[PDB]
Amino acid sequence: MYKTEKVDLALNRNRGDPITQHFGFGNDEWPKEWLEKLDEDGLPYIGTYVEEGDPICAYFDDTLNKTKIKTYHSSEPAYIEEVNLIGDESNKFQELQTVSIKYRIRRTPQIGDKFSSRHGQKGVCSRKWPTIDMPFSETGIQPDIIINPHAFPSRMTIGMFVESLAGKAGAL
Amino acid sequence: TATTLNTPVVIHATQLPQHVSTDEVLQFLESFIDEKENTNLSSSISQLKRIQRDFKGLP
Amino acid sequence: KAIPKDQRATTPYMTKYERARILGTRALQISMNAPVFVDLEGETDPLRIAMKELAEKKIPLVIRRYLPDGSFEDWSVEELIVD
Amino acid sequence: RPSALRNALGEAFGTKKAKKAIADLERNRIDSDKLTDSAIDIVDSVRTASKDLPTRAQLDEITSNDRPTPLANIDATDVEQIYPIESIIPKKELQFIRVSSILKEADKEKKLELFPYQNNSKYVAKKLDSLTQPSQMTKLQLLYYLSLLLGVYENRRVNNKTKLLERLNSPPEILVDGILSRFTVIKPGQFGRSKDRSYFIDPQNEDKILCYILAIIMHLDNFIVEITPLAHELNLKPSKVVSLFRVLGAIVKGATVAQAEAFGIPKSTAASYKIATMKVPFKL
Amino acid sequence: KMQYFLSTGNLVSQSGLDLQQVSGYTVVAEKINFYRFISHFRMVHRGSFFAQLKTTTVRKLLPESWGFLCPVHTPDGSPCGLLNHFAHKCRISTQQSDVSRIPSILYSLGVAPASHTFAAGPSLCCVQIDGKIIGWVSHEQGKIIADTLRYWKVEGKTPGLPIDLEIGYVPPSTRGQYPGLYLFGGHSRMLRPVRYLPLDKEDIVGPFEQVYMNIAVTPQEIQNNVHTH
Amino acid sequence: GVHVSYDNSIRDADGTLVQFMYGGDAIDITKESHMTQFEFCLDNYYALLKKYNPSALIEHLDVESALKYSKKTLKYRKKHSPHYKQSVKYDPVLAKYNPAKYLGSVSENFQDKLESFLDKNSKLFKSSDGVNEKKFRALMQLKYMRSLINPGEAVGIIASQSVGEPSTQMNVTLGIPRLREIVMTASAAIKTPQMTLPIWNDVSDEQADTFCKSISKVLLSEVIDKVIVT
Amino acid sequence: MDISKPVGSEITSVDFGILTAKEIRNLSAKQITNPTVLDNLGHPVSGGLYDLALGAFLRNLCSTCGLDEKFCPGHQGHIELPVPCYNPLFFNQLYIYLRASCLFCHHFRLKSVEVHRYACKLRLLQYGLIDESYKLDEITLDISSTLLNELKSKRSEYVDMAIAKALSDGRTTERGSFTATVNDERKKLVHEFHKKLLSRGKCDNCGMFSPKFRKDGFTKIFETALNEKQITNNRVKGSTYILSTEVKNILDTVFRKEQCVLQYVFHSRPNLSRKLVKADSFFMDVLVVPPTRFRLPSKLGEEVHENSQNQLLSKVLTTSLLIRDLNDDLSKLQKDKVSLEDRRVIFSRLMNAFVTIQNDVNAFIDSTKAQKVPIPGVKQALEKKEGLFRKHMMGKRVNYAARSVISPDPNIETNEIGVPPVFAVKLTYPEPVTAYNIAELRQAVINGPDKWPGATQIQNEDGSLVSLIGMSVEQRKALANQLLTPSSNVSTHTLNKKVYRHIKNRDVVLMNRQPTLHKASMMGHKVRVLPNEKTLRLHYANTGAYNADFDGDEMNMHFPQNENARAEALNLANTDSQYLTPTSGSPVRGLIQDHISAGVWLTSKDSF
Amino acid sequence: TTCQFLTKAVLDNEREQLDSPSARIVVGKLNNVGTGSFDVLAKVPNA
Amino acid sequence: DRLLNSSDYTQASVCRECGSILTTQQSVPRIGSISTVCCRRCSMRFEDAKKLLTEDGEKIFIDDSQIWEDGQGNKFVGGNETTTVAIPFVLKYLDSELSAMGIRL
Amino acid sequence: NENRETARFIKKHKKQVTNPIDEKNGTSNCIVRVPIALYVSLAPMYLENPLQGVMKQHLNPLVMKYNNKVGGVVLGYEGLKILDADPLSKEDTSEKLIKITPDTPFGFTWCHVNLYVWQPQVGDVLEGYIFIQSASHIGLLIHDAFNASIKKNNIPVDWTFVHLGHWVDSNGEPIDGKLRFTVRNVHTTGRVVSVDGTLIS
RNA sequence: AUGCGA
Ligand SMILES: [Zn+2]
Ligand SMILES: [Zn+2]
Ligand SMILES: [Zn+2]
Repeated sequence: MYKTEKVDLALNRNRGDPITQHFGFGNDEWPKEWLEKLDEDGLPYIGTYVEEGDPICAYFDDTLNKTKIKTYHSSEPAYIEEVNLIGDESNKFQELQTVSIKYRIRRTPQIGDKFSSRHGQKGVCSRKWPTIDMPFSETGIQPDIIINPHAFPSRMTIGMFVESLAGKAGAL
Repeated sequence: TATTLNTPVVIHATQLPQHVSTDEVLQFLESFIDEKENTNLSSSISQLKRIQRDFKGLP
Repeated sequence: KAIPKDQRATTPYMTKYERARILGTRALQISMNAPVFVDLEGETDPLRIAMKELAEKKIPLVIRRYLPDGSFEDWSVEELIVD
Repeated sequence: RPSALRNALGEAFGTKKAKKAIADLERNRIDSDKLTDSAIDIVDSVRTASKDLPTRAQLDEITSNDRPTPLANIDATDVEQIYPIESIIPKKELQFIRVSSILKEADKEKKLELFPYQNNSKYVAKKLDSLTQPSQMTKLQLLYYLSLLLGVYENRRVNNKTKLLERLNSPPEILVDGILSRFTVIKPGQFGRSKDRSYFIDPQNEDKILCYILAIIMHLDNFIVEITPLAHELNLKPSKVVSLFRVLGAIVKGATVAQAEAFGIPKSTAASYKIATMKVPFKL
Repeated sequence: KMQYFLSTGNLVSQSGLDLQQVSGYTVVAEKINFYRFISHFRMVHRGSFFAQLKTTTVRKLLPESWGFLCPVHTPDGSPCGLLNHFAHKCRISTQQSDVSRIPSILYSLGVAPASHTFAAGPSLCCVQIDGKIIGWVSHEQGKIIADTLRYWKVEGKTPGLPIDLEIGYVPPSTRGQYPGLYLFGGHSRMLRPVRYLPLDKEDIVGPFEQVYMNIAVTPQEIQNNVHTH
Repeated sequence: GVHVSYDNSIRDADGTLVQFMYGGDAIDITKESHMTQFEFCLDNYYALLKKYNPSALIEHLDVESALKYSKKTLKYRKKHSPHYKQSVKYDPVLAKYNPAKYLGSVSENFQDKLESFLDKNSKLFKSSDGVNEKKFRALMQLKYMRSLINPGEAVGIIASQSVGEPSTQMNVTLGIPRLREIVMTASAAIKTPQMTLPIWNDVSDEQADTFCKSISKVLLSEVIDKVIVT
Repeated sequence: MDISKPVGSEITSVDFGILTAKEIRNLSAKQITNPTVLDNLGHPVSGGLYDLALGAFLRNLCSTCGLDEKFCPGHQGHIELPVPCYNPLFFNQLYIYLRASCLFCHHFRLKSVEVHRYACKLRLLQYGLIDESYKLDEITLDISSTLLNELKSKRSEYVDMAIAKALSDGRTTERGSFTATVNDERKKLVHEFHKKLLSRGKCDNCGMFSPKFRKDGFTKIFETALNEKQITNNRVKGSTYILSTEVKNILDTVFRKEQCVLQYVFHSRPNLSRKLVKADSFFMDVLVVPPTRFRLPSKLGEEVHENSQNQLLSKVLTTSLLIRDLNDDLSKLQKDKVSLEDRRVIFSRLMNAFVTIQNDVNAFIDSTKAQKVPIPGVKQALEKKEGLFRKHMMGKRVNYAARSVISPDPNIETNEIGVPPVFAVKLTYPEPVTAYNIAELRQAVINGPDKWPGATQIQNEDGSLVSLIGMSVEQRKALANQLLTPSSNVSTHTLNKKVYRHIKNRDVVLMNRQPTLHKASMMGHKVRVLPNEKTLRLHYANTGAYNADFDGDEMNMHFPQNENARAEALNLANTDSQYLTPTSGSPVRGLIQDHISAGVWLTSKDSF
Repeated sequence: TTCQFLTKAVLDNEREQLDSPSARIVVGKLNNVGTGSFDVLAKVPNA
Repeated sequence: DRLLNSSDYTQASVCRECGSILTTQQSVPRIGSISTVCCRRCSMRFEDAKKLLTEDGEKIFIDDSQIWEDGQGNKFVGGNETTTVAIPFVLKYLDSELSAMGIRL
Repeated sequence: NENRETARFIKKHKKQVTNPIDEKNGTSNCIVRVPIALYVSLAPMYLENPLQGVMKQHLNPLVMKYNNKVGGVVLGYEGLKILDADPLSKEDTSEKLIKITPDTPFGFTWCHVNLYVWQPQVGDVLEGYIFIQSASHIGLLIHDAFNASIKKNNIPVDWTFVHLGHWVDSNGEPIDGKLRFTVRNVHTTGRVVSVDGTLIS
């Protein structure tokens, strides 16, 4: 799952006596453990593991004389796929006030994930059954998915039965 | 000390107070002090005995 | 409002709702350090303790059954047939 | 034309026409004339009712307004007389701020022992260069005042007297009392006082102090203030510096040929070089 | 302004474009699935205002939709029946053509010019082209024109006759739709191919003419003297 | 607002009384299911005797006052077992004794069915270990007292959901529009107002068809063939 | 909530009643006068809508309470409405009462003794004496003043008798008499009363010809001319727009002259408050100012949205101040300016201004009473589809709640619910610490918030909260030996510490599905923490009661924080109490699908 | 029609007897139904 | 417990002599005075107070506007939902009021 | 009508008594006994000391403490009485009953008790043992309990300084031991109770 | 609101 972010430094763009925020540091007093995530340019190392709370970038506003950071606020960890520096359509903007950061969130099939045949017979995965506990055929295999038969008498998804017998024939 | 668990919600008299004599005051004091001695309230009790002494003549 | 004891006319049995509230309030009392009148017998859940107290009717609570007029009957636990 | 419009309406819809006509009915002649006379009488009643509130705006600007300022002398015939020192520094405190030792002291370090506050600012270095004569004692007193205000501004986050005292150099009690009383919202009380004097400076008071500071720079700079260098020096928002200077009523715009020449800035950057000035005819 | 309107979909103007609503005209391409992306461009809406309706006759799938709207591509919920979907073989006219030459051929076929006809009624077939009333004939001539027209349509010798013309024949019917031969070539016609058997070649049919057309669903069910496609 | 008073009368939270008993019996639906399955309860007599053991409770109330009412009224009621010529001298026992206090205060419909069961099961009473209609009837009455609706039960709401929820599964208006036509609007204009008419046993089918034609409205239009205006 | 902080001043009833401008001025924390809202593009205007007397703001203390934005409850200011207007809420009423008067006598055009008749009925219905209310009609006899006074005597005697009886019999009380039927008999009576009130198309008591009253709808009333037959009849008895002020001056006097009856007309129950019935009740001479605390802008993530009240109120201040300035301009003309018809236009400004202010205040009440999609007024704020009551009172968001897609689990009890350890570590119970739970809570503390049977927080008995969110095993270790500390303040000696323990296998939880179609669809299940889960685990036997299916259905999990609610969720809402539906009493809870085929197969005589 | 009931209530000078379960919710009061149909008191030793 | 105790449950000030929850205020403290609950209806203007026909000692309380009052010290705190307070916002504008009953009055 | 409201100010703000000097030689009888009704909470933990529970809870912190309603410093309590929640016990029963909150285990009760109150008023002539002597006041201590001070401004100029030095009385001899004074005011806005004496009346 | 899970 990809989530794309726009990191803007022109929230208030503001009159225009300043526009100085610059990604980076100045006071040194920031926690140097931020380098574990943000490069000396204030942007995270593309590829970085990011967790809720981690700084996604660091910048400096002269008004505060402080190195500030945009914190990541999410329920899950991600990985940085791309960091894109945007100077485009701008008149000058060389100070690089817009950066777009792409997060890569891996999504493992999990209990509660919805699944469907091409027949609208949708179901959540109730459990990830141990392979030993699955039923094994005399061919020596254990199925990928088990769907309860009791769904069919109301749904009459008999096209799905034919797809089962056709996919088995067609694989053989 | 700000709520019910320490302070009553409401207090009202039902008749006009009664002007306890020095002797009634002293008898109350002696009974009250003796019953209390029998807790930072002790320090106020320490003042009450001085009041008692002052209600006896001299601290 | 005081329904005379000679005049109490309501169900001798504890309602499910009465029993429920009793168990909650008494449990809550013990959980706020009310003195337990029964053997703790190992228990740590105040609610199950209050259930033990109900089993022995040691509970010291009284039910005020209201009548929609507003008259009420004060009933001890120790008399209303619990169940 | 509206009437003609009505005709068009008449053709289009009976019902809608009816509605518009109803509107006309509602209007009627509107002001009746005999009715108008009666109404005039009513107006008299209104006079009694009327919320005889005041001038509305003149009073507000004169009095507490968007940000408080030192007392301007509207009848000043010279900009320097608009905000006299006693308006900048209260008479009671001004009479106690004696800087003779500061003027007489040549050693910067000893002068520092004479200052009421010491910090990381370059201001004292800037104004000190220009203060060599005893006639500038008053001017030096104003320098004292900025130092004092700077101490207040940087420690406006301090919420108790003792911690504030930790930043100053044994300033006269009168100065602290005046600043806290009129430029801060004190949390008053003997209960707090038995522990310490606790207080806080709210944003409007902060705005007030900043206006007083700009007033100081404006006076020492003869009402000609470089906007850009000052903003950079004080670590303030450009919009905040502009707004605060406008509250004082200075004119801020690109530098004139004379101003660019005097300040040594490229004429091409003059229009971008903002200057605050004050004139004779006081601001409205 | 067109970025704004196109960014909100609140098209508003002093004529109202003769449209019942001022929102909902714009949709996010929502590429969450390629299936969804292609599904977006064959989705068509009955409009928000009929979504507001309480009834369901608008939602009822009508048999007229055969070949034009999908009988199974319909969302479930409020939009059900409102968010129809085009058939995978459906096309939309985006131009109009050679309408100018059609009067000439009709005149050749026996249509009396309306200045000369001097007649009007359900008792006579009215030949119209794009809402330009050109003439009147007998209802029998209605049928002769419709069929001979289809022959000249499938033929290639009459360039004033574009393949995609829809031949609306309306026979006389007791309390039926008001008779006439309404041809259409203009824009926005929905058009779908069927195989014309007498010339064994593809022919484009629209939903209007379809109503009165016998289209066998497969070759073995072609009923004698009935299915023309 | 509609709930059970402690006296078993249905009062609103306002205090306005709506019904003097729930369905007129104060019986809980969550109990009734077996309250009328007597033979089964009997095959599990000893178990139910273990549930509702009376010796714990037989000491706190009276099992006769209502039974006495049962004797005088059961006699006169069996004497009056025509409807408007009712045993107006005897209200039902539920009016005369708190059903929570004198075991036997039961709807006369239930009392009658129970006795008739006890008589119709004399052959089951020729299959018991020794159980008698006074010991079994006593047990079933105790089931009745212990099946009563509790004081304070939210029976108004219970009713309301019991009408809504099953109405989701859903010549004259039927179903939801009909329920709406009644419950929701109390409309004085039914869409299909009908009046059912019982016809005497003597009324022939042909007489009935004559009356059906004879009562129906007849407009002049209904006989008109053609109108020509010249 | 804390059980450790009781209150004993519960509300027992609610009286409704109209405010009064003098009351507001006495209570008002300030008059807001300045149509400015913010100044210099960024500052709180002195004595304006954002004056600190209206509450705290921006680290500025409430100028009425000196309290922070997180502390000052806020205080209500007020606006002195120039001229008096019409209250929209009662505008239909005041119109009605306007139609009922006499214009030369200023009484109701209904027979005075008949009026008195009404007053009698309404007094008896304050006590709800219905039978007597019907019994009054029997008092019966050109009609002499001695006779009309005789009717007044018999009627007053009838009042005294019905009262003396009912008070003697205790069939009512000093507090009046209130029931649904009494309310209905009132609505019927007040209606017939209004119909008789409307019948008089000229005065009877005074014989005067009242003008026909017309209205615009919500901002103007007009006074119609009469016919020369009625005009010359008026001689023997010897359409124009009018301001609200004249309406007030007439209706005040009319309302006082008929105060004796209207006193019982305007109360359904005894007027214990001896309230004068004032015409100023329908008019607003002043406008309040709600707390700014309740007028703060909607900033959602970044966007700061202006308050709609600020906008309508600024519109009121602008219009009103303009009208005050026009009043200054006439106060200028008004030296004398004998023939300057120049004002013949500012006077159009006065009329237009006056309708304008009335309509715009209306707009402040109800957008649908003003003159495309304007900012909502209080009427729109209160109703639409929720009515502040429905959207934040009859239903609210709640704490201690989770929502998740449910997954089956047949091995747990049929009365339990499988809680995933995320929810098992993020849900707490406020445990008062005792000698009997000291061991368990001491261990839970040892685990800390980030472990099993752990705890996120510790609330001291002093009332203060200490979060364990970031405390080290060392710090929690130190507190574990401090969970049982002695008293410190006699103010607090009665309490014991609290531990916000995680939800555990001994807690009950209230599960609720989607369509809350019936009470049986929202039951309490006993919590079972399941390892390595992330989804709510539910037994199949319950799904036909929720009408739930693992297709993707999501459920709300509520964790009650209280022994009263615990006991209910373990004994009443519990699954066992729900074996039968109240609809029919057929069991709604049984095994399903596969379990059915399993019973059919297992129980076959073929099964060995 | 919340506002309509507001008008008729105020004009009546009505007093809420706080009986409606909903109304009581509005005032944040123990609901009068069921477990709130009654009050519970405590027996306490006097000696 | 759900719709109140766990949502917006607030112990809020109400005036035992006025029966309103929106006139309530914290009185400002003094060099000798702590914060005291005051009801705005229940106080007298220090400019009047019969001063011409007329003190307890402890009935004067001061506003952040430096206003002295006589009385207002008879209000208490009661448990309600905060939305209840939200109602005076609309309702008090609506020209109505709560007579919030209590014990004796 | 405007005299109902003035009856409200005078009759509500009226003062009951003006405790006189005993024999006009003692002190004002500012000590009075008043029967009241209070409303207190009871924790469960006092179920074995309920009358003392109320004492320890509310009455014990009230002694030596100012009450605005009674107008003074509580000198002591007499006769606690729990109002039974259920009638008939010629007030007497081996057990009482109390209402429990509908939310918590806490109880609320009516109580009847006699109070011993120190109710001084302005103008009372009192005698005190000199606590302190500073050039602006004279400290005294009433009954060894109430601190009293007479500030310089309320003292007659006829008083005489001897140097924080020492005061010499109006007669021409320095003050010592006990002082007789009139009560000008009693202050109570802080930490502990308070007062104010005068030497000019 | 557009769309959507149930
Ligand atoms: Zn405030
Ligand atoms: Zn009249
Ligand atoms: Zn009040």
